[PDB]
Amino acid sequence: IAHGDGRRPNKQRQYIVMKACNKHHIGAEIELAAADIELLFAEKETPLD
Amino acid sequence: GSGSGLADFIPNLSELMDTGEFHTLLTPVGPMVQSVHSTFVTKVTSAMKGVGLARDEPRAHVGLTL
Repeated sequence: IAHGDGRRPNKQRQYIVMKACNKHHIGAEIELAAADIELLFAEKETPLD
Repeated sequence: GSGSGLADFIPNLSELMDTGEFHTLLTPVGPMVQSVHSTFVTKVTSAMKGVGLARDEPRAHVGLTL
């Protein structure tokens, strides 16, 4: 906004802003027993099995 | 016993310790898996090269006990 005092005039301006992503990583660890993974494949035998 | 139940098999226990040959005569084999025991003779199945499968408990692994 210009005005009538002794101040210098104002040229038009311009702004340039640079933004960037930030990577994030997540990891969870599961253990599974070897007998558990095995007997999911071994055959049905008896009602207690 | 007092120790002479085993030392009668090796009559060289005094002399293998002097010259130092006793470490050359042992070969480490590995942990037990199964022992089927009789009166005069005991059968022993041990494990080399990895984790031996347990006999009596299924789906199980015999670890080494020290």
